[PDB]
Amino acid sequence: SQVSPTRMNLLQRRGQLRLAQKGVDLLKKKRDALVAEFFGLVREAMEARKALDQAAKEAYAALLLAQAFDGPEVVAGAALGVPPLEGVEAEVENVWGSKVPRLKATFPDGALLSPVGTPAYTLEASRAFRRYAEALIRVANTETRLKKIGEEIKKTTRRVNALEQVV
Amino acid sequence: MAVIADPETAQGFRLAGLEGYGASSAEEAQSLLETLVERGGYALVAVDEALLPDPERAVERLMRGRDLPVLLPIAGLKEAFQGHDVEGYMRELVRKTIGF
Amino acid sequence: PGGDMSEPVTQSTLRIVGAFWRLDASLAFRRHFPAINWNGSYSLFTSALDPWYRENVAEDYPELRDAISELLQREAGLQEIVQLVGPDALQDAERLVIEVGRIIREDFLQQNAYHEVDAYCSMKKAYGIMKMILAFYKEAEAAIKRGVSIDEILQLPVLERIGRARYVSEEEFPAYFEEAMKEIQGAFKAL
Amino acid sequence: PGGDMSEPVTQSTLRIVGAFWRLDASLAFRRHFPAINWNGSYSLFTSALDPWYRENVAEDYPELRDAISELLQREAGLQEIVQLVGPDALQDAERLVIEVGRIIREDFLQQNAYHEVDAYCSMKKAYGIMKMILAFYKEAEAAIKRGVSIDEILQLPVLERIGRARYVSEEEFPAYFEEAMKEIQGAFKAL
Amino acid sequence: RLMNNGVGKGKTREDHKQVSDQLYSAYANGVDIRKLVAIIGEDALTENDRRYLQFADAFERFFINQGQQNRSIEESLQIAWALLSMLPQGELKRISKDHIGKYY
Repeated sequence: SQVSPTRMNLLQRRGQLRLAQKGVDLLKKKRDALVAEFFGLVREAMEARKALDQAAKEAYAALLLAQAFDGPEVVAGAALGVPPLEGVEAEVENVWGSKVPRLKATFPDGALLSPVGTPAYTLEASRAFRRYAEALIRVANTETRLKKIGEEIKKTTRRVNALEQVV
Repeated sequence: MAVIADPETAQGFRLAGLEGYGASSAEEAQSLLETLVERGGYALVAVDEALLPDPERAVERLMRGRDLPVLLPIAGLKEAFQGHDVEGYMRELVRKTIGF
Repeated sequence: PGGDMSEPVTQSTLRIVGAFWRLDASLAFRRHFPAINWNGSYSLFTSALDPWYRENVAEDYPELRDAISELLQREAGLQEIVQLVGPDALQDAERLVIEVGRIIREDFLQQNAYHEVDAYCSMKKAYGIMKMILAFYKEAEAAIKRGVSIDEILQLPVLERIGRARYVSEEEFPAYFEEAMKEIQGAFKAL
Repeated sequence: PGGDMSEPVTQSTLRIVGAFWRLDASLAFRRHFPAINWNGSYSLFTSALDPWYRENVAEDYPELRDAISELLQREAGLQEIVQLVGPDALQDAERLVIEVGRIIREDFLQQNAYHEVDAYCSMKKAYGIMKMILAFYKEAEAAIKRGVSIDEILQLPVLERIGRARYVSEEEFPAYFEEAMKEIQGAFKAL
Repeated sequence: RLMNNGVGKGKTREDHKQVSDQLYSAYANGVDIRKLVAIIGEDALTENDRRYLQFADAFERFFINQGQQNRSIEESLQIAWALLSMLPQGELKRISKDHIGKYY
């Protein structure tokens, strides 16, 4: 098109250059903290998956005793008495960078009414599946935050590269 | 509030809330996953690793910026879980945003 | 001859003068008059007049003037990061500083030479407006520390009160200012 | 006046001169004396001087020199992103390259000009030091290829043995060199 | 340029140049993390960064701002050491321990 007028804009261009360099060397210092948090989160993810595997093996073992001692009225109560419950929680805690929707999840567990002389092996199976649900909640809690902070890392790195290469 | 796995464990999930929809109707599970997110009234859909639940290209295509149930690979079965930790570690690391 | 302060007359007329009121072009395109650039100008007399101010206007008028200048020329630095990133990735105190700076810039440094009563503002009236702005900023800082949100802090109608507080005449100001001051002090601890 | 190699004086001196030695200040701030930036310097008297090297130093001197230059090039190209995730989350080959580059630029490329017996490194002495460093790199890659840890490599005593190489006199160096190569090749199989 | 030729034992004191180096480093650190804080928040900082921020602020408000005083060299060095005390040892990565001992 047309370069701006050709004097007293030189001082302004040098000022803009100084500001762009300050911006690059500030974005770098922000990405440093982003990584210093990402590593702790990828550390916690391992323990989360560990507990999930533990509860999985537990409930799978305690469930195959309902295989051998298969209970007709037991699995009928598994059909008769069962609340389909929606603990659909969308709690948001931290918004890193700009406004970033974080998704938390809590567990509203029912009561599971049962007669007076109720117990059997299916009760232990159901409690094992409840612990299984707790661990599943933990994992689905952590992985979202991890992917969010990763996307933040990638965004800031793209900004740094675009600036320092094009502008 | 949902799962996609073999029927013996699907009914196991059904045992205490959290309806399970067995994999005997979708081994690829794309159809059942799409139907479950269509009904949408769920908080998460833990998909078994029958073939792969990782390519959520079309899933996030149908969502396109939604606070919908969170896709989460759960497991394939229980016979060995020794290296699955570092498997998830490497895969979640290199294939997601942060390089290498 | 082009607006540039590098002409021989524009340079030789420095180094010999006292104040220097550099006018800016963009402020004059926005129809923001007067278009006095608040960071290229300067004054050299502002240190021998303080006895006269203390004698004839107020007692902490130098301190109020210092606070106003410091707030402006600290908000400038934050505005740099604003233009770099965007005025939403900032914290709450930072956005409060930006918004107080804008309230100052549009309610205390603007003056229309064609109004009926906003064409001759005296020293007591200017000092009154400065007092109101400083008190509002102080209480808003306290409330932001408490935890209330900046959107509510901005929707507080004392904003528009102390904004239009400049179209008053010079007779009812000693009472208008008292009423608005007490109203601010009340309404910013009500919530 | 500023330090930019684009003014007329420098633009002519370059393309009139041969070698060019880029003394830098950051390298001095990191205590790396002498401070000569190998990523910016360059020379043109290598090709037509090789024959003297073959006939008076040794027969593989060019290839040793080129291998060292490639080592440094790769160390820098890697250092490009090391500091991001810290020098611990890299595969063993990468950390080996980095440690070897540190050995190079901290015990061959650095000369305490105030010492008594370390101010004049002869050609044979420089050749010996390069030979030892490349031998250690070859044996460390031979170990890593089998699957030894990346912690015995760094805790060995041959590292210190070659670290005290340059501080030795110019009379005992042939014997020191023979013993050092024998000892490296020996002690790099037991672990 | 001619500073290192005018400070040292027999002229003013021993810790002069090292104190200057350390003050320079700490002030640069603080002046960077101030903008960092403005962008990120005091939520995601570390303790060392909090302490460097407070040091930088106190340096601007106590060491530069002096008015019409006549500070001798001993008084200036005392103020400098008092200001440097606000940091933990092991962060003073440029001073010698035989000096850190008698002062701080």
